[PDB]
Amino acid sequence: PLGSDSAKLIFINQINDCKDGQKLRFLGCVQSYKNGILRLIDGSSSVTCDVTVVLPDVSIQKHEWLNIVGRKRQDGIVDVLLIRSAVGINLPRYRQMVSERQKCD
Amino acid sequence: SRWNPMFISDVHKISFHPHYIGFWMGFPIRWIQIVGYIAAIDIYEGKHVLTVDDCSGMVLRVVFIIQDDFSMSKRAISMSPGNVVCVFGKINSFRSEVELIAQSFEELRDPNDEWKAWQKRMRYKKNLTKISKNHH
Repeated sequence: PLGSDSAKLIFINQINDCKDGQKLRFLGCVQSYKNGILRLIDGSSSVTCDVTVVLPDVSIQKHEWLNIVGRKRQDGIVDVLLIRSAVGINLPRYRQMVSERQKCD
Repeated sequence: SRWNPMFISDVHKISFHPHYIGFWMGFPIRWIQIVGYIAAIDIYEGKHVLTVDDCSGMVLRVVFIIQDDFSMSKRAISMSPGNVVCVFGKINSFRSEVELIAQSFEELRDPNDEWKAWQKRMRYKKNLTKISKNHH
């Protein structure tokens, strides 16, 4: 159900720079969760994530951080395929490595 | 030699000459370590295969030969898609697509383990690249 394509590791602020249908992996902070729509933010950026088909079996707390693997539906909207808690993650080191991976060949 | 921590896209770039070891940037490679999340699980006759994605642009089939280690093989199919694993194994180039025959693995449940794995791999690749450039 995930497909054999490799996910592009990016920041939420880069989602709109990618093509629809592309598999993406990113970290986001829970802003709200209603009507099958999970809104995640990172700084001033945000993205609407459809989790209707992948409803977590545990409650989601506002402001908690989640790792997401999904496909871009259109600008600002991602169809979620996998969700995992990123509790305790060192955000500064994580963003440093995401940036380095995009810059190093 | 060592345990060569690598990104999957680079594993797919190792060169073989069918006629035990492969070559990466001119360096002989056999034992490798990869880290990524499980994208899929396939069951075969006598082996379980985990497809792993480290976001490097390519995924890698990780093979667990059941009879070689029943214990580890059992732990392997106890995994679920999305779980992150650190796998140590040897490269296998029998088919056009290289695969990794697992010798050991551990599930990584600390969210910080993954970026540390990425850090280690970028540093390792940079050092090997410099060495290769100085010797060639």
